[PDB]
Amino acid sequence: AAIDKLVKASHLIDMNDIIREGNPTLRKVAEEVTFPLSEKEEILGEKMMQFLKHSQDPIMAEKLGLRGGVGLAAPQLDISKRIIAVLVPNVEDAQGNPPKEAYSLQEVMYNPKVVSHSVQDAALSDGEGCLSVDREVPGYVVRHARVTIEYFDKTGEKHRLKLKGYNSIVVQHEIDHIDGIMFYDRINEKNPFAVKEGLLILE
Ligand SMILES: [Zn+2]
Ligand SMILES: [Zn+2]
Ligand SMILES: [Zn+2]
Ligand SMILES: [Zn+2]
Ligand SMILES: [Zn+2]
Ligand SMILES: [Zn+2]
Ligand SMILES: [Zn+2]
Ligand SMILES: [Zn+2]
Ligand SMILES: [Zn+2]
Repeated sequence: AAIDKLVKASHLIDMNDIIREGNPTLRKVAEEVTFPLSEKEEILGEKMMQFLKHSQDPIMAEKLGLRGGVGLAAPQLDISKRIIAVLVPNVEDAQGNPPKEAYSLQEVMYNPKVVSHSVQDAALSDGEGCLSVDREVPGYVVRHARVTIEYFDKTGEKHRLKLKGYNSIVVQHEIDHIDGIMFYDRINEKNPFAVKEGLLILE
């Protein structure tokens, strides 16, 4: 099955393991994982983080044929399980110095969910995209500005975390995949660029 191919020790995830818009797996509600994790679930989560690290490394991305990315969900690999990975790098200053922290967010999350959020909405100014989608899709993807999430790590430890700004937007995009929701479902149907008053537009 797909899981067997992905967790082979020598196998690296690349664009060929990523399913396409139209595949029914992307519209299911993914199945909760149970703890303690199987070996396959543990390995999958590590290969997903490895994919993101490779995607962000100019050379490995070139070698493997990948573009830069900050989030991945197991449904996109044809695995209907509530596992996501997020990797959001901080940026160099104007003199070229590395940031104090390499990443503003770095996690493999099992069974994540939004437990509360702000009344205010937000959206990225430049819209969103998706590895499973090979269409230009314009518009503002309207999300919760701020969220409190819960999730479990690979050991089974529960975490509760508040997020805002770009990290909020990323985590929301990945949780949507495990609920069978696509980014363009949150784009206004008649004017993609419509702005209801009070929308926070992120730059
Ligand atoms: Zn592969
Ligand atoms: Zn169940
Ligand atoms: Zn391990
Ligand atoms: Zn590597
Ligand atoms: Zn609500
Ligand atoms: Zn996505
Ligand atoms: Zn919500
Ligand atoms: Zn709770
Ligand atoms: Zn639409």
